[PDB]
Amino acid sequence: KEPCPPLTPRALVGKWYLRTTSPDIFKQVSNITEFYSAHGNDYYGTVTDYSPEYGLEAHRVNLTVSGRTLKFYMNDTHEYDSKYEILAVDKDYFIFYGHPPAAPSGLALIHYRQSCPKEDVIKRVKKALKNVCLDYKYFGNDTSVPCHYV
Ligand SMILES: *[C@@H]1O[C@H](CO)[C@@H](O)[C@H](O)[C@H]1NC(C)=O
Ligand SMILES: *[C@@H]1O[C@H](CO)[C@@H](O)[C@H](O)[C@H]1NC(C)=O
Ligand SMILES: *[C@@H]1O[C@H](CO)[C@@H](O)[C@H](O)[C@H]1NC(C)=O
Repeated sequence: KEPCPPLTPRALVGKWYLRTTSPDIFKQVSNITEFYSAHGNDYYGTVTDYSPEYGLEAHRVNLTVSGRTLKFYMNDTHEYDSKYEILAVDKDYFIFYGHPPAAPSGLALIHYRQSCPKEDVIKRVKKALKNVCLDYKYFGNDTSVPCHYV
């Protein structure tokens, strides 16, 4: 579903885990960690992930930021290369939406500071998604990350 959209400098600086998407991408990919550095108003970074075909891998990335849109470019796989709009941004999480080749009709992505986001964060994420006409129950999550015992 297309949202109804509503970025300070340096807000994506740091380590993030991409644990939730709509539609779900986590049958094709897992364990996505990102590290972003700020370069004035842009970012350059590393993503690491597990791939069924490549195993544990890394990508160099550039975020070229232009108001509320940005263009994500990766070095060696172009399937997630797109303009992304920021839907929500917080201390603990950020949400963006784009239309890469992997998901031409729309891909929403939630990145979190924590590896296993708790109820404190998940309640904010849900309210955030409702303010932009999306709904958390249509998101899939990274069920290969162990976040609970048994
Ligand atoms: C998951 O990602 C981290 C890198 O953030 C890595 O250290 C670890 O090996 C990975 N686990 C699996 C099972 O891929
Ligand atoms: C893309 O960039 C990363 C990080 O610098 C590098 O480790 C990775 O292997 C590159 N991919 C290829 C196919 O060269
Ligand atoms: C996946 O979802 C459930 C709740 O929907 C949560 O308890 C679990 O930790 C989540 N996995 C993540 C975010 O890694």
